[PDB]
Amino acid sequence: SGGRATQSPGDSRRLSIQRAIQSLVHAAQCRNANCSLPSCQKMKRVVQHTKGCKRKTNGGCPICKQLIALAAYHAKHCQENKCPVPFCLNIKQKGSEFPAGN
Amino acid sequence: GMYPDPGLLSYINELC
Ligand SMILES: [Zn+2]
Ligand SMILES: [Zn+2]
Ligand SMILES: [Zn+2]
Repeated sequence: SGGRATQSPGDSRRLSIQRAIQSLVHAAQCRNANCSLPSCQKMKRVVQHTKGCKRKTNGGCPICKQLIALAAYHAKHCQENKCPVPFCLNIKQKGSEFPAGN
Repeated sequence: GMYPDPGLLSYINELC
């Protein structure tokens, strides 16, 4: 939270995770059409790609694999059953597996 | 197992 906390490389990675976590959610739920926020449009591309992907979870796609990662950290820190995050709902509904769309 | 390596935060690394 703050004070005398230390961010090690590993934690800074997890921090960048939560950053691209928020990036994922933002893109997933961004209703603002004029929002040209850099991470938004980039995430929205990454997200909307998973939508039309088929190599996603069969151990093929990198993008959809990594997006699954972000959505999974987030999936535990999420409650919404109709969450905007694509891979969140696939993950936190399965809970056991990970593959999206089974 | 236990969180995949999230290359997405590398693919989309936010810099200003
Ligand atoms: Zn946006
Ligand atoms: Zn994909
Ligand atoms: Zn969620």
